[PDB]
Amino acid sequence: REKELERAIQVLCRRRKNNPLLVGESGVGKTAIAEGLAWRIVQGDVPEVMADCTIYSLDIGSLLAGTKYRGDFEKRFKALLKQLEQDTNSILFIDEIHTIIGAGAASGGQVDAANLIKPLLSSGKIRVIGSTTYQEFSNIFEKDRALARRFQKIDITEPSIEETVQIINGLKPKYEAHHDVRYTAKAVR
Amino acid sequence: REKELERAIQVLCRRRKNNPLLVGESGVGKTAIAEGLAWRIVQGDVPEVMADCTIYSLDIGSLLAGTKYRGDFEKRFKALLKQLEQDTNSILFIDEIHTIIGAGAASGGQVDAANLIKPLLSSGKIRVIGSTTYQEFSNIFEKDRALARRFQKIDITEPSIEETVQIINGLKPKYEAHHDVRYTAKAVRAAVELAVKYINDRHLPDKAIDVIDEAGARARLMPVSKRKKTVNVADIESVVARIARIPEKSVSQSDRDTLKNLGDRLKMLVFGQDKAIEALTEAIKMARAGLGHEHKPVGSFLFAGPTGVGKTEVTVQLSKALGIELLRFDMSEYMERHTVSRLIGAPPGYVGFDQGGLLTDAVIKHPHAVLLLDEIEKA
Amino acid sequence: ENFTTNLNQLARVGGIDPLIGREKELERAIQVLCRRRKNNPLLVGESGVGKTAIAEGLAWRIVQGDVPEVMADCTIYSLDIGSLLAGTKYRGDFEKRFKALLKQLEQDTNSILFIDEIHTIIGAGAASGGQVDAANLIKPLLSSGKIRVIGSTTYQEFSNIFEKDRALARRFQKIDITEPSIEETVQIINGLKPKYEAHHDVRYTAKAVRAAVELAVKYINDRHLPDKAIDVIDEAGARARLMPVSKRKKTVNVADIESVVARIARIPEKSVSQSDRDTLKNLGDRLKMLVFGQDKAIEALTEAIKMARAGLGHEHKPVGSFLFAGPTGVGKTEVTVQLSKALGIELLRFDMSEYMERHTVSRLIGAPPGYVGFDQGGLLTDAVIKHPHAVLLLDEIEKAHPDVFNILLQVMDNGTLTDNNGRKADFRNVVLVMTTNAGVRETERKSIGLIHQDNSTDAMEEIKKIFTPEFRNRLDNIIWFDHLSTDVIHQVVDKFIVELQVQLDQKGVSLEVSQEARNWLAEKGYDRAMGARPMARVIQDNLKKPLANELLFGSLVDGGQVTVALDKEKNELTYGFQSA
Amino acid sequence: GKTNDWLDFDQLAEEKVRDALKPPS
Ligand SMILES: Nc1ncnc2c1ncn2[C@@H]1O[C@H](COP(=O)(O)OP(=O)(O)OP(O)(O)=S)[C@@H](O)[C@H]1O
Ligand SMILES: Nc1ncnc2c1ncn2[C@@H]1O[C@H](COP(=O)(O)OP(=O)(O)OP(O)(O)=S)[C@@H](O)[C@H]1O
Ligand SMILES: Nc1ncnc2c1ncn2[C@@H]1O[C@H](COP(=O)(O)OP(=O)(O)OP(O)(O)=S)[C@@H](O)[C@H]1O
Ligand SMILES: Nc1ncnc2c1ncn2[C@@H]1O[C@H](COP(=O)(O)OP(=O)(O)OP(O)(O)=S)[C@@H](O)[C@H]1O
Ligand SMILES: [Mg+2]
Ligand SMILES: [Mg+2]
Ligand SMILES: [Mg+2]
Ligand SMILES: [Mg+2]
Ligand SMILES: [Mg+2]
Repeated sequence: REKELERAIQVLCRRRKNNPLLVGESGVGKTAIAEGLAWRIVQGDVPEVMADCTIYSLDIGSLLAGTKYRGDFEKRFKALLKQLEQDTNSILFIDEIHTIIGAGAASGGQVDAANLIKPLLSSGKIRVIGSTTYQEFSNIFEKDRALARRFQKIDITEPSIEETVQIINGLKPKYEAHHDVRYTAKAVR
Repeated sequence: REKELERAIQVLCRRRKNNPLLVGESGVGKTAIAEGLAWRIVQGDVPEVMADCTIYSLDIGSLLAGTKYRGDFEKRFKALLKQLEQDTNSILFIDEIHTIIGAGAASGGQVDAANLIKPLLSSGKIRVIGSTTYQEFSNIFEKDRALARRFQKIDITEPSIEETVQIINGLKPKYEAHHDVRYTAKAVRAAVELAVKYINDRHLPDKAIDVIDEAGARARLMPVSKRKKTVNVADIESVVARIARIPEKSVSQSDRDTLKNLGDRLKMLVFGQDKAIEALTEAIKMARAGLGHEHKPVGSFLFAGPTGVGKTEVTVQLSKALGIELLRFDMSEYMERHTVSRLIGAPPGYVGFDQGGLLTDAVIKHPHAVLLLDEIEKA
Repeated sequence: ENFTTNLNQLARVGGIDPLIGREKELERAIQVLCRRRKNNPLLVGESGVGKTAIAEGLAWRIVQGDVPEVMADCTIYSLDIGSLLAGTKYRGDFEKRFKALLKQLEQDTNSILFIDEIHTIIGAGAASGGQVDAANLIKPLLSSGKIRVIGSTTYQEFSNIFEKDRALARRFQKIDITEPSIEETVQIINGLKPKYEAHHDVRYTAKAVRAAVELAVKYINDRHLPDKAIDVIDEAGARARLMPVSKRKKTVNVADIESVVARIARIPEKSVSQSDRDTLKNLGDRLKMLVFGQDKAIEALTEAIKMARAGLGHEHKPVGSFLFAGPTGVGKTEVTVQLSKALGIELLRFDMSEYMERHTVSRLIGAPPGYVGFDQGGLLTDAVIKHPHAVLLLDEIEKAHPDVFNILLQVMDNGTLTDNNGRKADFRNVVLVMTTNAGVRETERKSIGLIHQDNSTDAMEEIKKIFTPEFRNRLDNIIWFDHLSTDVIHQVVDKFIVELQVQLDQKGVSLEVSQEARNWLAEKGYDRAMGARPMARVIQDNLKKPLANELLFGSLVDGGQVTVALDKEKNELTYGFQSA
Repeated sequence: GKTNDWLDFDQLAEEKVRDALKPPS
């Protein structure tokens, strides 16, 4: 996934709207791309500009837990963007970006994560990594034309047979250690 | 944006309901005119009626951070309105103004930012600038007639191709300093011209600026010194092809040999039918050469013949030779007239509105692909 | 203490606009206030009609002394819920202040309270485990007729919110504040002139005031009469104030009013500028250089657009509603696209072949309330509202269900269309052009007889059988596109060659074709029954195909020049690949 | 022949609520 990561890094260096959006089918590795950039950074296989940067995985449940009182969600979410803005070396990764459309809306509550992150992406102060499926990108994410304009769609294609066998070999050590068995090379093919 | 800006000034100098609302599609530049109204004021290229005026952008999220207590939101919101009214010179720019229609409503009460501000707007003591998309304004803002009546809608349309080139020219120093690159005049023109032709899901000012910012980052990443510090036209073409998921304008050396031997490779797999192979290869060659149809597919052929002569096989083998997806659509299932819904989805308000059209979704997912409609006559 | 504002004091310092007219509505409110029980007047009406004006005009009149002596010198208190609810975090704080104000009101016994947008008091102070809300607190006092209050709610906010609470609704008297007449609005603006005149330091003429109310009513249809006329007058004053950059200050005439009304309604400005006048002058000639032949179609379009700009348009109908019929390959859908380009207006293209199902109408105007697609809205209605000045192209209209032709009826007869959200779409400035292929089989088919016949009439009868008489009686014209002539084909061939040269210029390649070779291409590809489309296939096989093999692998990889000439002995084109 | 019926799909409105509390003392 050299080309996908390369385009993602190119987008993350943009002056404005530096928010790569990983769109693909179900099974294709989208979260891995966002969650693999972290592994690449610690190992050192990343450009100098993308070095010394930490990727933060945002969970919606934890953010919307115990926020019945008015303004509890806004406080938590604004504090996150504040701490993330003063860092300048942090990238927020949302596994399901389609879920911020109605995260905080209570009753005609257009004030939500979707309408609150817009001034931040347009100003190019933070970097956000997204991930969503085609079935949910077109029918939920694409409906908010403003939010979809701040995210640069990065289509992910199903790897070929030759590409997939290399992936299996890279994951073989962890899988071999769990089951305590050794998979033959012929078996992977 | 002199015409659009002038209208905003006229509304601001009104006696009552002096709130210029800025409606437009996403990316047209609604927020640019609001934030830009302050940039002009510092330089001084504005009338003296608005000179010395201040603008304050409102952050609805921060205002609702600590308002859990009863009458906590109203207190701070009313304080801001008092400051604006007593200042008599500042302006409140509420971006995404469609969000104040339910702000600070905890219980089933209709007391919100919109109701609170409504009397002040009707008196003209404060001046407010809004910004809302067409869908948002028509679906959320315009539903409140009282609040809509206090704002003067100012529709702004995307600029002309020539006009957007000047916008990028003015923004060149900012983007050039960030990426430490220089943009050629031809590059800016190509970005505008090529983005309009291929990118059809965004607007001209924003999409054109997206090609210029993406290309600048690519150049910086490249380690070669000669390409770095400069952005040629070829760089812009590659970036546009990437965003649109279409073949690059300039044919790669790898693809130049594939097209040359595409006919021979197909002939070995499927013998005879030289006319069919020639038509497909020639059409593809014209499309990659760039002298293709301005707004029509690479080719729209109708294979007719006996059974087992190679009609389906040649099409199936063309995708493998070019390494592209094959959109196989069996038309026998579309014998009935009502089956058309499957291709383009059901209309709004029906059970299948969410599913969408199979053909449209498949094509969008795989724009560069071979679409095979087998047994179309049966449909 | 600081929650209610004395409107009498505000009215005495000149801070309340004067109330002109509305004597009938004023007396009804006053009569209600003089009752024994249920003496609370509730002014209900649309937004912009003047509800708040009447509630504030009462105090203005009381100061002047023109009201009946039954309630002379009464003090009207305007309650702002924002100040009352603010700073009531502690338990019982909102009830202490709210009950304090009511206690003061009863002690006076000669004061009336005015609550603008009174629907908001339902749940104003309520909270989890809430002790009481503002609505319940006032219920005792209202039932016992102790204190008289004045409410103001819109019709939308009087059913979903106020009608629900029958208890409070019973203690109020609904008053339908209908919008005034066109004549009554003129009087209202005459009395209000000094205030606006002093602010902008401008003077409005008598004709200008009348023209505003008249032009606003027939162009602005998203606002009420006492709200849009004042906007035209107010906006005209600010333009007049800022216009004297060189001290060119004069009286505000009717011309200034027309200009502001145009921007508000986004209709083309009257008294078209010389720059725009030149565009319409050579619009026909400019179109004739891109679409050859079919002069009757270009003339109808250009003349319709001219009449609408010159003022001699239709009252409430689109600029034009033309049904472009004829054989294939002719400039039916092309002339429409070129028209939008020359005029510089947005082209609204609608492929009517996707509306074959009778229930696809929901996509055009939106799904009704309560359905999944209500939020999406209608494509046609929203597209028109976004671009009121556009060209609406309906291609393959005959390929749609017969029920999609009934929507266009009101679009052509009334110039309006109502979507699911109740919004009105204005088609008065859209150039409606519908292209059809009705009876194309007939034209391709030849008659069974010694003498061949013209099937133009045969295709007209099919149109009559598809479109009902009412649909065909509201179309400005039905234009028939005649087959392309041989002379036209030569012009069409040059047009396609020019397009080829533009594509080559992007690659640094040039091409030159002699008139001898151009004539040869016309004969091979000319087909009267198939129009100009076959000419694009011949060019592809004879010019684009050889060039493509050279561009990818040959002398044109990095630019070049080509010369195309025919060989008379072999009657075949010769391609010369100069290199570069 | 036969008539092809069409089944409309209804949408229901459900909205969350938040509670603004008042300290007792
Ligand atoms: N004349 C202009 N000057 C500067 N920037 C412009 C101009 N026109 C368009 N833009 C673009 O506007 C961007 C800033 O965001 P805007 O386009 O103003 O957002 P917006 O359209 O108000 O957003 P929403 O989401 O639709 S409310 C800039 O980065 C430019 O790409
Ligand atoms: N010209 C050919 N060369 C090689 N194999 C061929 C050729 N024509 C047919 N075949 C073989 O026949 C099968 C392909 O038949 P198809 O091309 O799919 O038939 P078809 O034209 O779709 O038939 P219909 O639907 O009855 S008109 C495969 O098994 C091919 O290997
Ligand atoms: N009869 C009238 N005499 C004088 N001015 C009037 C009259 N009716 C309306 N106006 C003016 O029309 C404008 C709008 O009327 P208002 O009464 O202020 O509206 P409103 O009832 O507050 O509107 P909402 O908030 O949308 S329900 C103001 O400038 C009024 O002073
Ligand atoms: N009179 C003409 N002059 C120049 N080009 C023309 C003319 N008529 C048709 N063309 C070309 O023919 C092609 C098709 O034009 P259209 O306007 O789509 O034809 P049409 O007759 O409306 O098509 P259908 O399929 O019958 S609806 C385009 O490339 C046009 O530029
Ligand atoms: Mg995932
Ligand atoms: Mg914006
Ligand atoms: Mg087949
Ligand atoms: Mg009012
Ligand atoms: Mg057509």
